[PDB]
Amino acid sequence: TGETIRSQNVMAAASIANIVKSSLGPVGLDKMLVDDIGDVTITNDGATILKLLEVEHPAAKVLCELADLQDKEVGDGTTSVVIIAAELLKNADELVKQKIHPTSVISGYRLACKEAVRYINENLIVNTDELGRDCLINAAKTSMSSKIIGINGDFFANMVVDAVLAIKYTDIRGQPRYPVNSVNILKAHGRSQMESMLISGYALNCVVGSQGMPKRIVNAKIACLDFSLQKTKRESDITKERIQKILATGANVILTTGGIDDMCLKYFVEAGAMAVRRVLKRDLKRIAKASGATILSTLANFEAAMLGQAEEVVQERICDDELILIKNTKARTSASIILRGANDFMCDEMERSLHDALCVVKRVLESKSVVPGGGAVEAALSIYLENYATSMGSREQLAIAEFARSLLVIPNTLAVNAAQDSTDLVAKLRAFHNEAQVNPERKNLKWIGLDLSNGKPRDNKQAGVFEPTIVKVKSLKFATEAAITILRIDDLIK
Amino acid sequence: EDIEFICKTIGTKPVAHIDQFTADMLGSAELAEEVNLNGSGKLLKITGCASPGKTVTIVVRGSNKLVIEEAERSIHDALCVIRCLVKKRALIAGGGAPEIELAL
Amino acid sequence: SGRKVQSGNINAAKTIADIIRTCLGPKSMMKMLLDPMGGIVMTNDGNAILREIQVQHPAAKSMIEISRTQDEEVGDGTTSVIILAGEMLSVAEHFLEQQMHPTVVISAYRKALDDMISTLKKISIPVDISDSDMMLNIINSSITTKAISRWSSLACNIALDAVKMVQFEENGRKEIDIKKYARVEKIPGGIIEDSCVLRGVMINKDVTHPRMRRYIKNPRIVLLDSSLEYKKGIQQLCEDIIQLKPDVVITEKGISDLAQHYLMRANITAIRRVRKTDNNRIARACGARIVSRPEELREDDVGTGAGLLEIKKIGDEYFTFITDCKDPKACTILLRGASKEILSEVERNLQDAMQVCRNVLLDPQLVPGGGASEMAVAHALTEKSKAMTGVEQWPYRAVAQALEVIPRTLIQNCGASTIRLLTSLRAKHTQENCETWGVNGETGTLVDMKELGIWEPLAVKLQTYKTAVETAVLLLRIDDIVSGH
Ligand SMILES: Nc1ncnc2c1ncn2[C@@H]1O[C@H](COP(=O)(O)OP(=O)(O)O)[C@@H](O)[C@H]1O
Ligand SMILES: Nc1ncnc2c1ncn2[C@@H]1O[C@H](COP(=O)(O)OP(=O)(O)O)[C@@H](O)[C@H]1O
Repeated sequence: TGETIRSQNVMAAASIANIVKSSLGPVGLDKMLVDDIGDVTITNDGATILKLLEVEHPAAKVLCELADLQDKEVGDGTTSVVIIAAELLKNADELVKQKIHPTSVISGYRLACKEAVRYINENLIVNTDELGRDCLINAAKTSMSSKIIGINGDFFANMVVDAVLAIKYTDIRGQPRYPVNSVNILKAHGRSQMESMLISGYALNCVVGSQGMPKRIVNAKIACLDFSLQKTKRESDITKERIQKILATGANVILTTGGIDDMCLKYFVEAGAMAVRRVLKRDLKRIAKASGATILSTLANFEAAMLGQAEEVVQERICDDELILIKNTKARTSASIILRGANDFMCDEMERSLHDALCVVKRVLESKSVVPGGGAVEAALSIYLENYATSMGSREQLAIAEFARSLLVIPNTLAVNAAQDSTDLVAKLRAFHNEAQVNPERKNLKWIGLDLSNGKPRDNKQAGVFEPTIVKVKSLKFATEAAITILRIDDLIK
Repeated sequence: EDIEFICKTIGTKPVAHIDQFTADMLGSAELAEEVNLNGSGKLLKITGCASPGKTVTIVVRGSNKLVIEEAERSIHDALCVIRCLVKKRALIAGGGAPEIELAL
Repeated sequence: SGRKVQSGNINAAKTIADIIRTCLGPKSMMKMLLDPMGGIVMTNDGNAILREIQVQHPAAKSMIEISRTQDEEVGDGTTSVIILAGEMLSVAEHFLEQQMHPTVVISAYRKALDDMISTLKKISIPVDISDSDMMLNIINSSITTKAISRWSSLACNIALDAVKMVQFEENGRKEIDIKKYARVEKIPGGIIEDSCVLRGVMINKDVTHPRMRRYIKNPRIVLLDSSLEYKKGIQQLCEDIIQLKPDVVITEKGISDLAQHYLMRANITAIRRVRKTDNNRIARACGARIVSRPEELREDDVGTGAGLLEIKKIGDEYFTFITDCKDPKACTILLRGASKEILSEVERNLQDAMQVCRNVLLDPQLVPGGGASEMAVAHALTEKSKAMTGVEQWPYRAVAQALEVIPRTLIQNCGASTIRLLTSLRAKHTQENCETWGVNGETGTLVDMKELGIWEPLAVKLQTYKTAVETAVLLLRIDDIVSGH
């Protein structure tokens, strides 16, 4: 029946949260999304949940479209904003049944959000510098943990960080914008996974095009061409005329994507060009942009300096193979990482782990302003706002206090999703952050995260679990705005 | 029903037959582009016109259809207040003061 | 709410698994399928039972999907997979009620699976390939108990001749193998013994007028999807072919007599109305390449294909006998007989033995079946669990306890008591050091497994265990189902 649409809306919020409450966190349980046609899907992230979750109540529609807005804005955090919004709604409904007129609640929530964002922009961590490597390597190892490579995982975590630092490509705005496809996968056989090492350039496994091409070339002009070099029955037969003509222009090292040629031996000896087939298209585009050149199909008649650069192309025995070590291009983009062992089928999970470590490291590198993850931010915000509510002193004390208490539901759900006792863990987090403010000498106790491996309070800046400042700021702002909008809606009776 | 409004705004004369159809028979605009907002709705943005005579448009957004209607009602309330300022030139203090004053 | 959906999921899994629990082994109890039309169905295959039956619970639907995939992936054992999954979920029910998170349970299951994968290879007996004596023993052991009992000779010779005709040496030593690129030619007529094996691809389509040199000493097949017309006023394809001078050309449409003479001038044999399901194996056996852009045309367009072509007419059918082609990767196995009522199942068992041989190349290992391997791995897990500590040890023992369901069912569906036999098998298996005793399926009597002589490929049993464990973790990782109905 219902006695107040406030109650009905907060029940809708509680339901829509409880549906997606469990899936938050890397240890979240998957959800079983059945449809009318029976084509069911399985997912563990809230964005994929709410994009196809069948909603019926208008409050639920509002909450889910705020969630979609947050996802389109910053990406991660949909689960967190939905959970925080639902917690705020239910706490504010209890407080309005405590005979508080909702506009005071809205004002208190807005003031609390302003104070929270100002606090976060004041007590964040600026470790995302060149001095920060131990935290970064620790984060890579922790995200890389629970695998058979943990013996040698230290070297992988040490090479990935300075590789992505080196392969970092600046943009037109003078900021680091690492392209993920720049680091290319590479298989290897023979030696096991513990013998892998970092290579500063892409190395394609193919047949030996020629032997007259030296390791280091002072001047290289990549006249990349798709067509093969063969004699058939500006040239009718694409073997000599265009190659020599562009040699006159200055094409020294030509990366011919086409097939091999019978008389190409002398031309490669005198010029220093290579003919490699079966080149992966993404790798070909990357080496095109790494060498600062476009893809040329034919050469019918620009050629002055647009041709790509391959300064050093080592022609030696690498993993008992003659890999074409095309590196030192004009733009520092072409590089690859070896994956040893026997083959790619068993180490495919190792490949995905390396990919995700690369992704998390490069996301940490961007958004130079960063905050500790794992619920430390929420605990610090709760401690701040509990004091700020009493300091402010107007009639929004209860509103700000319940906003502070509602922020500690994220550590609770992370704790319960990690099979650990939720209340005990959040209480430990709260007590640890009490010393951050009460004790002025305990300044460096502000990043006690949640080590989900054991579910124990732990330093997290050293651990390295990081969240972009913009992500948390926008998440909190959107959650507060959604709470204000829902609380501002009561013009029904049911 | 929106044909008359569109013709009034962007200055397009109506075209019923292909016999007298020309470019100047229509109304040109500076830019006409479609954008995606949050990936859940496509709104065309024909931004700028040669002669946008007495017309503005605001993409009124909000949590739901109904609060969007609320924003529209607020905008039209402001427009009507401005119109009342135009028609009648007499101003009073508000915020409940006139009501209590006149009650006394 | 909460764990209640998990209990419902595992209850659905248990109630769908036990439907066909009793229908595996050499003495499977038979089942009824009663459609609501008065009909009555005779069926033993549990896979057929689940395909015929329909259920509404989505978890059961996912289990049907995994059973079908396992059927279409490695072969038999689907009933064993379903039984193992059902038993593991049923035994995990108790731990779910124990107020422990599914995360610790699934972690314990993962560790148990990792242990089982190793201990299977520990106990697997080595086998040899192409060794006619005990390969034929395996044929009489496992490839039997089908409808090939009186005709095992044809199946065995067909398998042994066709093991070395789809091998792919892509990244290793013939470890890549497929059962689809083989040319199975299933046509009735004559005696069943007329079936043979050929090194090449056969086409049931042939030109209407084979009064011409259809066979050349070195055919150079090139795939072409275009149909030749009378002339340009397209004839240009004829000169384009003449440029590279091949001798065989494949097209999917008919060729006119005038166009046939034009292609004779082009020095190529035109083949019409070919099928894509046959054109793919044509290209595989001949290494053909297709290209039509004049700029891209080069010396690589036309390559050597067959080695000795010929066409015969057996059973008033326009055959096409390509033999001794370049690549023995898509060869021919002939299938003749008076009737085809069993030969389809014969070739299914042939592909089963083909997977057996392929995995023997992968891992030359046989596991002692008849509950011997199951009891061995259960004993290994139970003895290894003594050192294990923490709450996760209980699932690590319950998975082993629930894995003994296969010998339990084998003993149950033969009349013998399922308790005394199991207790005797377990008690003697532990004190035995390296015996791996396996219960006889027919008499339901304990017997040393070497004497009985039954075995399974390591790969198929490994896949069954992996699929069962992954199904268990998938069904335990579901926290809620509400998305509508
Ligand atoms: N290694 C980790 N340890 C602890 N918490 C983590 C770790 N990685 C991510 N998190 C937590 O996951 C939360 C965000 O995940 P989530 O919002 O579910 O992603 P999405 O928005 O894509 O669903 C963050 O609050 C962060 O604290
Ligand atoms: N002669 C036999 N004695 C004991 N067990 C047997 C015998 N023949 C088959 N089995 C058992 O049958 C099982 C295989 O049946 P299964 O693969 O489930 O058939 P399907 O997959 O066609 O349903 C094996 O585990 C094996 O132990």
